[PDB]
Amino acid sequence: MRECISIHVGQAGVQIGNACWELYCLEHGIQPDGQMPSDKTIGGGDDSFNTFFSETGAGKHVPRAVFVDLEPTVIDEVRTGTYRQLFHPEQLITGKEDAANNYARGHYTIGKEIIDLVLDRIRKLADQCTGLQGFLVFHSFGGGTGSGFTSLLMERLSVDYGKKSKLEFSIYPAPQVSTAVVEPYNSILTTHTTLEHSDCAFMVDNEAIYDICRRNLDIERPTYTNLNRLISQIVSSITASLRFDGALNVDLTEFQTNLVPYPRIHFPLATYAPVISAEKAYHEQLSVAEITNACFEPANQMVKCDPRHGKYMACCLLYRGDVVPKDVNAAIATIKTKRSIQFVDWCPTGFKVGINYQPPTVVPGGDLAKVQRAVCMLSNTTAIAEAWARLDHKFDLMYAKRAFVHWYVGEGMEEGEFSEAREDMAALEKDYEEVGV
Amino acid sequence: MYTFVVRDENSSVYAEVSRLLLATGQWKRLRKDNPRFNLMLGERNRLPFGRLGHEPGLVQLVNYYRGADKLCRKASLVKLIKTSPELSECTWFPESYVIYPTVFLAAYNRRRGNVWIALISSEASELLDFIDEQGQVHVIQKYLEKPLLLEPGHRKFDIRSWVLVDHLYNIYLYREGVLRTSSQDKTCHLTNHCIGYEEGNEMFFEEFNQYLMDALNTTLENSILLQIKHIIRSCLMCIEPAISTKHLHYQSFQLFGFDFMVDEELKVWLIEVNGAPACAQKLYAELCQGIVDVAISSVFPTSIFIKLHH
Amino acid sequence: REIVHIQAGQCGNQIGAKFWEVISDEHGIDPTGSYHGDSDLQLERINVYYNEATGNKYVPRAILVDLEPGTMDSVRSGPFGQIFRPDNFVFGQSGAGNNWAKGHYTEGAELVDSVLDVVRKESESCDCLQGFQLTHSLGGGTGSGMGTLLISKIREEYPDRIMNTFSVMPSPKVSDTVVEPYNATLSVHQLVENTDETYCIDNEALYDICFRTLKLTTPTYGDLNHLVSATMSGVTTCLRFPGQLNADLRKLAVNMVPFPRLHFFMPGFAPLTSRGSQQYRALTVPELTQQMFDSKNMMAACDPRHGRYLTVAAIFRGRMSMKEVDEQMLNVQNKNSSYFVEWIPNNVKTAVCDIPPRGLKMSATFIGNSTAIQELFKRISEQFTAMFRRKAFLHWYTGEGMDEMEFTEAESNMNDLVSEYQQYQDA
Amino acid sequence: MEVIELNKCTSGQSFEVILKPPSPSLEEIQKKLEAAEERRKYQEAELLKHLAE
Ligand SMILES: Nc1nc2c(ncn2[C@@H]2O[C@H](COP(=O)(O)OP(=O)(O)OP(=O)(O)O)[C@@H](O)[C@H]2O)c(=O)[nH]1
Ligand SMILES: Nc1ncnc2c1ncn2[C@@H]1O[C@H](COP(=O)(O)OP(=O)(O)CP(=O)(O)O)[C@@H](O)[C@H]1O
Ligand SMILES: Nc1nc2c(ncn2[C@@H]2O[C@H](COP(=O)(O)OP(=O)(O)O)[C@@H](O)[C@H]2O)c(=O)[nH]1
Ligand SMILES: COc1ccc(N(C)c2nc(Cl)nc3ccsc23)cc1
Ligand SMILES: [Ca+2]
Ligand SMILES: [Mg+2]
Ligand SMILES: [Mg+2]
Repeated sequence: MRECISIHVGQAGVQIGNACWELYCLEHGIQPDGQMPSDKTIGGGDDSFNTFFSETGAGKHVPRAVFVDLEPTVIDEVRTGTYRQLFHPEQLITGKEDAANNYARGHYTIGKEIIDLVLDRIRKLADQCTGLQGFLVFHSFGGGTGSGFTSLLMERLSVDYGKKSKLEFSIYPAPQVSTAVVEPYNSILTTHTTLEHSDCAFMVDNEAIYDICRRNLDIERPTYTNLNRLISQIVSSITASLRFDGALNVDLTEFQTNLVPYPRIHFPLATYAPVISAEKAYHEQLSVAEITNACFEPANQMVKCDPRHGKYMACCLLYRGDVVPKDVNAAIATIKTKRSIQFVDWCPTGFKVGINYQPPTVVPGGDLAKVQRAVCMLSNTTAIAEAWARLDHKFDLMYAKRAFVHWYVGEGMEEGEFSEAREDMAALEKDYEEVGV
Repeated sequence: MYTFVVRDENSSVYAEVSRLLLATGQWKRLRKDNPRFNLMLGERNRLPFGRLGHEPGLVQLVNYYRGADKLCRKASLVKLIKTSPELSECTWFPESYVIYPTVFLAAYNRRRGNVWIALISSEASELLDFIDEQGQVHVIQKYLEKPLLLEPGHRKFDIRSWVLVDHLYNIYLYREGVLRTSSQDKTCHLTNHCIGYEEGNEMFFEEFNQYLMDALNTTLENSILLQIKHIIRSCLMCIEPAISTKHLHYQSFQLFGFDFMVDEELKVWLIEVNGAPACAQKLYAELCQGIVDVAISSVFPTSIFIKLHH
Repeated sequence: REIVHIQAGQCGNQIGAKFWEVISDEHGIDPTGSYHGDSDLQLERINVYYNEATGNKYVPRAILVDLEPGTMDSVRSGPFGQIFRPDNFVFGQSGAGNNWAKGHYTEGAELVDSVLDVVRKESESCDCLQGFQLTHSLGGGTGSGMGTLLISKIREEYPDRIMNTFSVMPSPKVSDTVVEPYNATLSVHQLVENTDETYCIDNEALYDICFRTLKLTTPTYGDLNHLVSATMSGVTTCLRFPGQLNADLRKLAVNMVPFPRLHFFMPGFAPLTSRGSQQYRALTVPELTQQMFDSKNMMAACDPRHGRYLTVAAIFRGRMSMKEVDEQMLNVQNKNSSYFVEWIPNNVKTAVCDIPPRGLKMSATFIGNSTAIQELFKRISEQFTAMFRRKAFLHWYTGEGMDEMEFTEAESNMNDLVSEYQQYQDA
Repeated sequence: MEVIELNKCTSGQSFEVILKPPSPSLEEIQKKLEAAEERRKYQEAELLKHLAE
């Protein structure tokens, strides 16, 4: 057993982190006080769930997590929330002045003041690890902290933990729930600086999550809470292989191996099904064939885009619940005939499949119905580059007039970093294009 | 009031569609780069499909199907016909091959008509050296050595059909077609009216049907058009799963030009599919007004179209 | 994240006093500083504007300034006048005689250190100071001349804090002296360099609204200030209450100001109401949306259709469908897209707060950064030059040591501001 | 369509299916962060110098 440390940065990262850790406790039978009745390994153990939880001599299971924000408002709710006893106080790090939606304020001005403290608190968790695998980093592209501080931390993690994998769960900006007009700037700045330091990044477009909540959960105007419970279900599907017994994606290194054959194209598309409202009195349970087929519907993807017009480089299906391999292959065979699934010719046309027999767990009183079987598909498709295209365009409109650039230059950033980051993105869109035509 | 943008100024068809939209007082034209449009009459190449359908509060529609180029380029169409089980390796497409200027050894099995096109020739080398002196990809295909020839004049022709596929993937064949007549011999073998009996070298269906009853004892409908409807339906049904926008966040429609050649057994063949066609001047008003009714007003609110049922 | 509030001169202290009356009522604070409040939304961010004192009293973080004691006596005599901290009254005796030069260079200079001492005391008790907000007029002497002197000195001592102002522009329709265009032009020159954000509160618009829309035949400064206090309450909503946004002055500045000098906002309000008379039909979200964007609701006398919105911030107050709010806000942009610059994507951001203002079940407040604001500065520039070309009334200023050259520089800077706003109206 | 690498345990199973085969240092970081602080300090020194005039 090798440990994983989760790092949650800024408002989006912290609030999503809370949703995930609440769901993790429910899945593993850990109560808000951190007690786990079924762990007979008291004070320790090299069990699968110990990848994400440490144990006290007193039997408390404590997340291997650190929450960092440049203002206290959001983490203060964790300090006084349902799971406050869960986290050690040193794990919740707070500033006083946030980044003001400004990547350069998070990365240079305010970030340089708190980076050493954060890395010492991280070092403290690493020191309780017998073999550290690496990090899971949650943040927004658009926030000043989520973008600017995260990229500073990713650089230092590469220096201080050279051999360790770093994965990202990243919130791509959507106008329906965005808070700043400069989110396109912060996104390109944090993608450019972070690209080399990340081995695998799962993007979640808030536009996709929002529509899924409206369409399938009948929420008139979703809140962050609605989005984050849905997002935490997807994150839980992705990390389940790290926390449970099994033979697929058992360490962070396997995520790169299975999903990222070329290093810069390391943004797998996540597709999740079925999403069913808790309000539906009568729901006909969906079969393996139906939930699998739903994995090829753009309406169920974490990023709206069209995989029929890209090429695949890898594809994993992560099932939870009443699923047997025969139903999966039967479902795949018919789906192959009926859908446009084109692989790059230098990769085999195939699916890596993981099945966990425990069906998805749902937060009591949430919006998701309990279902008998669910699946998260992770495909590395060039189609996800549509999202880069959209963002680079918005960036280009504002930057052509240098609108708002003075707020970044005023924090000590140079204008040249904008065009350098924008050039990197240009090479990225070109990489995806060469691989996809 | 609905809004739209025009990003291909060289389109006769959608220039008339713009004029029609404005004249209803219910459509206003925005600037090319304004993204708060309902309708995009897009450019012909590198049309930015990945930026459609991400405008909250706007239902967005575009006049092209992403991926329909596979049907509308010479060498991709051959690839599609020979590799798609729906269109077997197929009684209504002339035998075709792709060759690159930097494999079709059946003329030897011919052991004897061998006219082919890119451009036309009778000897393999005469053509092969023509593709290399240009530089890009060409395709060569059997010439129709006994076409149907109109009398008087002994002339040759091709049939254009316009087909409108709406956002719901209804296939609508415009009831008016046009024959392009002809009056190293490119003068009466390549039938492009770009390359004077009937005005401008265009015989419309009413005259052509009258011909088929007088000369042959049949109708346009039985002897040719059944075959055409079958071909259109087959081609568009084959690519439907790859290009449909039924569950997409933006919707597409598109107008196609199908080019057919009729032979002497009154037997139809597919030559080309044109993805940005023009119309005969006599028919612009009607067809463009049809594009508005069937493809645009049906999204943003007797018939000149034959719905091809699938 | 504490804000320090400063109100200066006659107009500054009168609209300042109304603002503290209005938001205290919204937060459940009475004239004694005690909280008899219904909801707890009222106290969650109360520290942005209030210091807490022993015995659970709430004291405004407010400093009252004037070179003349009269209108500050009336404030202290006023309803909530007992809530202000008495040490934070800083005043002289000689007045400013409606002369920017006296407020800025001779009378105001004598008193400005005492004010900065009070500013310092309030700042040193702040956990993390956001910055400052100043209420003042630009047409008098004290708010205009000494107010901009205070801004310049506050910037020297707190260069990394945000400076925000509510600046009342003079109008001949509501005018005290002929020299208002001089005082205003000298002040704008200061505001362009030394504030991050200023709400342009145009006495012309306030007068037109009272006369035309509110059918008040003879509007008083009391009628004008009812509009001002409603606008001030609305534009502060996201600083004072918890929401999906949790705004502060720096984030407002970052998201509203694409180029540093273009930081002058047209505020708007709906429904427009006169003091004392209440109407009993609430608006529909569709009605709120149309009225808040209507030129007849702008507090700066500019036609928005003569320019383009660079950025817009909108806040809806009251129990309503946020779905309907979102649809109506998307509707106005999609139907009027030409009036929003295409080079700032999604330049309209909406916030909602459950607590409505006093007397209304629903309201909408509008904050626009429009290139049409140039009309305001053009109007003032014409009135300035009409006198300045004959050097009329200058002796009031040269008598305090000022030079004509200083008038030429300030006029030239304000003309440049007009040019820069014109530059982006066509892009 | 070939199934391979099947692993079974009491919690689930995993396997693979082939439809078809193939056809900066701590010091450099310190330098950039401190450069940006110098640009900030310079611009603030220009502001105060101009306010001193
Ligand atoms: N899915 C999801 N997205 C969120 C959540 N919270 C914030 N976001 C997104 O994050 C973007 C802004 O970044 P934030 O993380 O909120 O800002 P920050 O990381 O705290 O950095 P600061 O600028 O200092 O506040 C917005 O566009 C939101 O869409 C959340 O709880 N769930
Ligand atoms: N296999 C074949 N047998 C006989 N005639 C043929 C033929 N293939 C093409 N032709 C004729 O020769 C012409 C060659 O022109 P081509 O088909 O390349 O033009 P096009 O149809 O691409 C022009 P547009 O896009 O304006 O319709 C055809 O239009 C047709 O009249
Ligand atoms: N809206 C409004 N404007 C005012 C009020 N009092 C003064 N003004 C304006 O301010 C200008 C006079 O400046 P004033 O503030 O009285 O001089 P000061 O005492 O030196 O600050 C006039 O042009 C008025 O239009 C008020 O109560 N409300
Ligand atoms: C143009 O995009 C934006 C404009 C403004 C903002 N911010 C920071 C606001 N700050 C305050 Cl105090 N109130 C409001 C009310 C609505 S937005 C807003 C955010 C984005
Ligand atoms: Ca154990
Ligand atoms: Mg935050
Ligand atoms: Mg006065």
